Amino acid sequence: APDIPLANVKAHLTQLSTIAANNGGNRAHGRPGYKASVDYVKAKLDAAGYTTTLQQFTSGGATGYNLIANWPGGDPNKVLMAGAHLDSVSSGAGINDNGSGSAAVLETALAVSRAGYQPDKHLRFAWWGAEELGLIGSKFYVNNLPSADRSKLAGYLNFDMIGSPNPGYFVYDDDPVIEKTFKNYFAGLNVPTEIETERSDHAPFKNVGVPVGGLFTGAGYTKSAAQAQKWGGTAGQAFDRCYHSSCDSLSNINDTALDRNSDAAAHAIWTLSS
Ligand SMILES: N[C@@H](Cc1ccccc1)C(=O)O
Ligand SMILES: [Ca+2]
Ligand SMILES: [Zn+2]
Ligand SMILES: [Zn+2]
Repeated sequence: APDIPLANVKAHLTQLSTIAANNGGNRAHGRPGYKASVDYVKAKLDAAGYTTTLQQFTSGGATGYNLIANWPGGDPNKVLMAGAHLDSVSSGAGINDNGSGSAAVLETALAVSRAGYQPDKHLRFAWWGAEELGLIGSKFYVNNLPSADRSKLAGYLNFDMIGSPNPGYFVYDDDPVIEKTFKNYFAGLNVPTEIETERSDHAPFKNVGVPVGGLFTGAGYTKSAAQAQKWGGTAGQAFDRCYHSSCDSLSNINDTALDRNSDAAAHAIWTLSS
């Protein structure tokens, strides 16, 4: 797999930050900053060669959207998916929650085209709407995917909050093959990981039997003395002191965590697709 350029990931975050500022300060469901975020991401994918779909739904009397991007080619009976919710709460720009995951997934999709990659399994990426309303967008996708298509899914990988300022490195403990793939990449960096325990878009896929996995750097919980010894940072302070706040801005990101988790995402996607 290729190394994902950290500066490219940060540049997508800067574009989302400007979008929030030009649309009343947020990127929330039912507000213009969310559809403006969808338009930015979709334009990059269309230019790279992806076949995109805008999936519309209604929640709370307002129109919502999920963006689906399919890379032409691959075995139609074995599909590998990766995703991230693209909405924020209405209090701020939601840069770590969840511009971080949205940006790592987009840059991985652009890296596939730049490398001229032809995976054995068909690749499909997704950016979810209305996750903050209770996983509304991802539930709409699973509820409307015919069972013949559900059986063709080899796995779903989720990235929701991967750039926390006082980070922990958590790996979901779900499907064994997916978990081992993420854990092995971190072992190669000599960075220890812990099981994710501290409610995201992988839930509706997991509940219908699709194998799932993912990465997380922590939210409102407090980092312990032992976690600070293995990862650095500040014991006694939250992993993210700006969770769901107006301060979840461009300054609310730890560059090392964003870089490692973006690189790990690309490693897992290459490994599990060929
Ligand atoms: N899904 C939560 C954050 C979270 C991510 C991953 C695991 C648990 C929680 C949110 O949108 O705030
Ligand atoms: Ca990198
Ligand atoms: Zn989130
Ligand atoms: Zn959230």
